Amino acid sequence: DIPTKMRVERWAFNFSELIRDPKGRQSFQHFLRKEFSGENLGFWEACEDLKYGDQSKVKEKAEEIYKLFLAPGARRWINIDGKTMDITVKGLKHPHRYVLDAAQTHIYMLMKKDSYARYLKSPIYKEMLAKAI
Amino acid sequence: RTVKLLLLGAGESGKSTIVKQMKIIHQDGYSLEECLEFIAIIYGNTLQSILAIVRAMTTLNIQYGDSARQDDARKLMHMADTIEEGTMPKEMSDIIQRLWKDSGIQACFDRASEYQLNDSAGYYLSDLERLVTPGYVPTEQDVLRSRVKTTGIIETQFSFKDLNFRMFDVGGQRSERKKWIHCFEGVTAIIFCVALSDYDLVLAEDEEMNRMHESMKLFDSICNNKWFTDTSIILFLNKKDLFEEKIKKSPLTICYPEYAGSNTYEEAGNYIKVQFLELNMRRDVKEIYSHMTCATDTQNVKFVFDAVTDIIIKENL
Amino acid sequence: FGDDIPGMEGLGTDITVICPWEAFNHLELHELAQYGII
Ligand SMILES: Nc1nc2c(ncn2[C@@H]2O[C@H](COP(=O)(O)OP(=O)(O)O)[C@@H](O)[C@H]2O)c(=O)[nH]1
Ligand code: ALF
Ligand SMILES: [Mg+2]
Repeated sequence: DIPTKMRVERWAFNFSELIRDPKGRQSFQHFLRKEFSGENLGFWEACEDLKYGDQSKVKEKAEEIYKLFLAPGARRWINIDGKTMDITVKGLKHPHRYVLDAAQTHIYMLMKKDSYARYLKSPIYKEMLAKAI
Repeated sequence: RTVKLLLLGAGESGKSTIVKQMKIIHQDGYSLEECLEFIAIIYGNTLQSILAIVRAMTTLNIQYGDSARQDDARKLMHMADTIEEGTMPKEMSDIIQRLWKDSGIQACFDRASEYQLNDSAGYYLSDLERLVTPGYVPTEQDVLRSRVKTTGIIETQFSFKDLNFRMFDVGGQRSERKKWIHCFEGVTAIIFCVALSDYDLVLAEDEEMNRMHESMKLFDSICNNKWFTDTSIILFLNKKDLFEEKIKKSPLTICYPEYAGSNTYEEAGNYIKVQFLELNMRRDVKEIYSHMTCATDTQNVKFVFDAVTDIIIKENL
Repeated sequence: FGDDIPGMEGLGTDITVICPWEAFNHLELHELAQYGII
């Protein structure tokens, strides 16, 4: 999959277009890894998977997500406030489809306001525009 | 020669603001199109700020000066969910302006140390009319005052005094510190930012932990670390302008129970400086330089950064 | 490999949460690369 020029330029229209695009998220990830903030995209996808994946795996998936992104000192510990975390940790006691909505929104805005802006000005994105068919 | 400089500190201590000043002072500065990009950030900061105060009204059980505001508050919360993030519709700003003028909201705003409120809440809210005036263009101060939580490690480069700076900006929250180790190699100098006005606040990550106590533990660990024996360490006691105002109404004893001095800028400020500097249990050998700063003041930052460069120059023999 | 370093049992939150890099205080900077921490 090689994005056309119009498609890649569209990633700059707004964050929603970039992250809602498979190739966009892949390009954005290369950038986040560069800034050591890849856990945010990892967490966002884990949430999307939990919500629209096999609804019988919710419990397992939620436990795994907690262990990887929420537990104090987690390998991919995410940057959310105490309240949001409290809300999430309580909800996880009794898992469900949208139990990570609060945390996911916070992390979404985190990337949009901070990482996204720099992404559009990075060499990585300029190159995506270059190789654009 | 090249200089690797690290900006370290707890969350919201002023690091990224210092980076913006480097852009304004030692780089290209901000263009019109660049400033326009901060509008959504500012509108976002403004709405989040008023919403936090409105929520604290119930949390601290403070009554509105006028009951008609109770309805305005309800409507603001509703709109907050429907409006496009980063926008400030006429109907929303009119509501915010009325709430801001309410004596109850003001009483709540003055008790901000009791909840979580953006530093620039007052700055933006007190001048909301200017911000929503057709043709509004963020000034440099409006940009410096903006708030965006940083995640990750970000590098910026510039030359000064014939030195090539590679300045690293990191996020300060607990979860972000797991990443700090990644830029600890070959560090020429470290600027550790402490928010002086944090003495009566608690962490956004842990509502039970006093913010200044957290900074102290961080500085203690950083200034006594083996990896930085040859590193120049400079302490920036930031937000002196906010501290100057806060010390008039909030006792330093909230942080240091034993403090017996007067609650004045000079005395309290020096006391805090001393509590941090004495964490250096190698004070004999190497000295830690410190400066009272206001990161949103371009002239102050220009001056202090000049003195930091001198140190680095002097230290590199 | 930064999470495969031994000797983490017994240390308090001051290290595991507040000052994470302290878990590697027994290592020299050149060893951090060698052991895949950085
Ligand atoms: N009044 C005032 N605000 C400041 C000062 N320093 C940072 N701020 C504001 O405090 C908030 C946090 O600063 P920021 O640089 O993002 O902190 P960082 O969290 O350490 O990166 C922003 O809204 C800044 O404009 C200061 O010295 N005085
Ligand atoms: F609170 Al920060 F960088 F420390 F946004
Ligand atoms: Mg920052």
